[PDB]
Amino acid sequence: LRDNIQGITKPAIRRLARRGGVKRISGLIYEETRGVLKVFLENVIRDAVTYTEHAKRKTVTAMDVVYALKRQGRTLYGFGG
Amino acid sequence: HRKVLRDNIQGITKPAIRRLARRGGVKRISGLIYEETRGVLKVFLENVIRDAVTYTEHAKRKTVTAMDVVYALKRQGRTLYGFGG
Amino acid sequence: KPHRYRPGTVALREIRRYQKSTELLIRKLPFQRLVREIAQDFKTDLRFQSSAVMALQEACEAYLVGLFEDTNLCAIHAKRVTIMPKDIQLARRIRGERA
Amino acid sequence: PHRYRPGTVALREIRRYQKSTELLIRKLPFQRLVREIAQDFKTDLRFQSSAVMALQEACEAYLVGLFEDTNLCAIHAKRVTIMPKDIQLARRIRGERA
Amino acid sequence: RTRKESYSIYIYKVLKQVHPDTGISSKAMSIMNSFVTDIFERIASEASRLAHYSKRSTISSREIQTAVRLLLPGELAKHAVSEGTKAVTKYTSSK
Amino acid sequence: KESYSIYIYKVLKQVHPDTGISSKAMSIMNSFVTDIFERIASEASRLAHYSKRSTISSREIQTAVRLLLPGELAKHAVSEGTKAVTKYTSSK
Amino acid sequence: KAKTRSSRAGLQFPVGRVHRLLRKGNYSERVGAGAPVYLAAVLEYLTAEILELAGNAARDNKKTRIIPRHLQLAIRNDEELNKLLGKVTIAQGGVLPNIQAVLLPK
Amino acid sequence: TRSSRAGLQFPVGRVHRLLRKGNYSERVGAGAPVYLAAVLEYLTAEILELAGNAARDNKKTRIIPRHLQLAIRNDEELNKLLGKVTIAQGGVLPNIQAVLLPK
DNA sequence: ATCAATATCCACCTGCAGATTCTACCAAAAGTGTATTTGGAAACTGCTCCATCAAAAGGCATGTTCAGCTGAATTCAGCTGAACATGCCTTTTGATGGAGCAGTTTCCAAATACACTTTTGGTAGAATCTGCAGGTGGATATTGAT
DNA sequence: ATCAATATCCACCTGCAGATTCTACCAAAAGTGTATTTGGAAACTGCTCCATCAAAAGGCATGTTCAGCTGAATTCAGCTGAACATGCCTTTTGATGGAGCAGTTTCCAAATACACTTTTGGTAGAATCTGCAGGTGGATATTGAT
Ligand SMILES: [Cl-]
Ligand SMILES: [Cl-]
Ligand SMILES: [Cl-]
Ligand SMILES: [Cl-]
Ligand SMILES: [Cl-]
Ligand SMILES: [Mn+2]
Ligand SMILES: [Mn+2]
Ligand SMILES: [Mn+2]
Ligand SMILES: [Mn+2]
Ligand SMILES: [Mn+2]
Ligand SMILES: [Mn+2]
Ligand SMILES: [Mn+2]
Ligand SMILES: [Mn+2]
Ligand SMILES: [Mn+2]
Ligand SMILES: [Mn+2]
Ligand SMILES: [Mn+2]
Ligand SMILES: [Mn+2]
Repeated sequence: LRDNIQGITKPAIRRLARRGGVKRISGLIYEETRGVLKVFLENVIRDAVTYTEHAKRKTVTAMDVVYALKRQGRTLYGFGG
Repeated sequence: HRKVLRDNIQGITKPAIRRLARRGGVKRISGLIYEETRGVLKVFLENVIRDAVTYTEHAKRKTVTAMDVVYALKRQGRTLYGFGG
Repeated sequence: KPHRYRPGTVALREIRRYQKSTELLIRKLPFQRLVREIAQDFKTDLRFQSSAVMALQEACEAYLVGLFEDTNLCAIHAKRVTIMPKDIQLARRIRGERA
Repeated sequence: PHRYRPGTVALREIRRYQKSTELLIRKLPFQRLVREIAQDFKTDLRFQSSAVMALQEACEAYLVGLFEDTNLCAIHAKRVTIMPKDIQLARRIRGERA
Repeated sequence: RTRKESYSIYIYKVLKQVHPDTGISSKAMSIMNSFVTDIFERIASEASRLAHYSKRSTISSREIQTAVRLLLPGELAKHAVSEGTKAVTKYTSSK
Repeated sequence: KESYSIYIYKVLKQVHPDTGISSKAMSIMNSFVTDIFERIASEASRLAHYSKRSTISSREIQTAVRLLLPGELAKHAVSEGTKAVTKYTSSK
Repeated sequence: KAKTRSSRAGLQFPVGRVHRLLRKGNYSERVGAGAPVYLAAVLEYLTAEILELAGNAARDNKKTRIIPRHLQLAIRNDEELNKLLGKVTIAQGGVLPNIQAVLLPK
Repeated sequence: TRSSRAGLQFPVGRVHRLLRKGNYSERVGAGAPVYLAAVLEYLTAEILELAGNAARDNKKTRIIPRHLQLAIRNDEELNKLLGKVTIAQGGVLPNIQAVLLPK
């Protein structure tokens, strides 16, 4: 028994915050962060798969992700941009 | 032949800045707001007029068209409907 | 004996009023001067279509009314009801204009 | 016996994670999540290793960025603790929830 | 004497279909015209790029369709995809 | 199937002759050139249309550059751009 | 006689003109026959969606001519159109009436 | 070759072919690929020089993404040019808001 | 801050594996040399649309008073979130094979680009038509003092 | 729980500025008929990708103790909102001269289309190099206590 969003754990969520310069963290932050992360992932993956489906493929490619991220307005360098 | 333009940002009056705050649903306004608002407005306009005029000159013209402003506003990511956009 | 609304009451009336309308809220001629002033400090001997000045004003007022909404949220977040320059600065710093 | 006062290790970790570039989510839990979510849009999908890697890069950059604006918002309310209302406020001004 | 063209008459036709006793001010019609021109460009550009990623010279109704799914929020997408699919089959079944 | 790599490394060597570059870094640089390439080409593409022209000339490229690049980076880019064009014309 | 492609597709929007704009817009070398039809359809659907919601806005405020205020009310009050046009300014459209709760008297 | 004719390392011929085959316009001027290639190379040098400095500052001789990130964000202008760009494996700039430091 | 004792951090050296550099060769871009096109810069000019000017009048901006209620400063007790040691388990990772399926190739049928050649649908003003803006004057609602 | 001072509302009226309808030309769809591609549909392969497997190694989950931070409660000086008098200057209405869009023509300099001819940039095995990750051993920072 376990859920996958919950696999995004507290230690890890604490680390991202720390890179962002966060010093003290309300205990409610963690479930909020999983919510936000899930919308971010859905929005991007949905677009990526739309690229896959258009390319008549059964495999999400790094370019499908890069193109998705680009039209979401989050351009990524380093993976074939 | 011309008249000299200067200090015109003060033509954006306090009454007028208060109305814009009100359409934004703002109830109480600190006295420092008005000059801050003029700061933000002038940068906003310079940036748009600069790009618009780059469009005017590329068209080898001496007249800023409504379309120059629209194209300008568009590449700023502030698309405007209503003027031939 | 004289009559007067308690402070805050007229402010709320003005919010309902200006949210009900669409007219421009900056005076036409002062705004035109500002434009001509700024343009000219960038290129001389420029002319403007009337609609070009009207397009600029429309854009500027829509931008400012939008900026005060975010500002007003920042004041409320600080448990205040009075917008302050530090609120505008926070609004613009998110939002990517000062990041 | 010895122990650091609260806030001190927090600052050490900040200096640490701001100095490095490693991914901060464990690879496999994240991979599950990605596949899980994908499966709701098309079934029996496969992923290039790089496709999952780009996604993680994108997410961690996004979230690290979001915590920056969130932390600004907490400080604006004269606090040093981020709270969901801070994240909500940052997302509305970024225009993701407006 | 020079020829400006617009989406007006079509916007007005559709207007009459939907609200048969309602008019449209010229400024409102201008805005509508700017909306059709915008959306046309958004869809066409995404289509242009999809055609490229697949090493194709041609924009097929299929490209327009993927572009539509990408650009439009989900329920608005589904009805648009349907209307598009429907008008195309309706078209092919003729000469 | 092709890349801007060899030019990046050429340019790297004029500027820091004893400095190398990781492959992951080289991608980023390649994604950067592709990006900017596409930004400038697109703005130039639109510029040509607004003026009802069929051709993208170095004039459209430069206006596109003044529009895309922040004020000091723009100026230098415009210089180098003008400089490569005259030097080129003055050959045979 | 000659039958227009619009009528052949069941559309008010001009299929022929949309075909011309596609070729002449530097989008691709060649353009397939169905693409202007599928695109003209989508444009007409969206136009119709905004005009239906705007007409209701006109009627809710007792006017029979749609003005920009009415376009704005339709677009912001509808969550999907709102997002579609979330970064678009509608000249003379105004804003939605909305006063934060925290600001009202006791 | 046209690159050498322009004094350029960047491939003038290729930049032209990409312009034709990218549907930007019907025809392409002779000078546009030169002017654009010039522009791409300049920007490329600007970043590599700054990144080269970042490498040297940390006692490294090979530029990695961290160095490209340190370079871009610490420069006000490049930062603005790539203000909505993410650099894989670049990290963030060390920056701690004052109010969080101990008394 | 001194007086002291855990932990953290920073430096200098060092050996090694994983990447980076250096070498050795072929289809396909890139360059040439012709032979035509063709866009669009130059050169009149017909004609909107801008800049300016004048002149009168009220809507609105300015500037002042005055006091309500807001922001800021202080205080303080409870309870949330940090630090830290313990104990378990999920993630990492390393090869081993297998097959799913992206990435190329090879054909022809279907579809798209041309080139002229009739045939309408749209557009630009003229000729009408008709919401609604702006102004009253009266019932209804809101707010604030006693 | 009331009245008095205002603000807000909703209807009814009416002429006008702006929307809709009416007509006459031309740019541009549509129609046919050759002249070209191209997007797919089928058959194969090398390559990444999934599925496992199997230990070890950390990294996470748990619980305890207490620090210090957040939220509440009170206080008060002074800033900012409401109301008022004055009168500046914007808004409105109307013409006038002329700058400069914009609409047409005309015609070479520049670009595109073949046809070959060369050169380069990719790809797949060959050969040093740079950090990484560990090791001290020396100060540093942090925290508790005369
Ligand atoms: Cl060969
Ligand atoms: Cl011609
Ligand atoms: Cl009245
Ligand atoms: Cl003249
Ligand atoms: Cl070579
Ligand atoms: Mn000046
Ligand atoms: Mn050129
Ligand atoms: Mn061979
Ligand atoms: Mn006065
Ligand atoms: Mn007082
Ligand atoms: Mn009193
Ligand atoms: Mn208060
Ligand atoms: Mn005070
Ligand atoms: Mn099978
Ligand atoms: Mn007809
Ligand atoms: Mn009225
Ligand atoms: Mn205590």
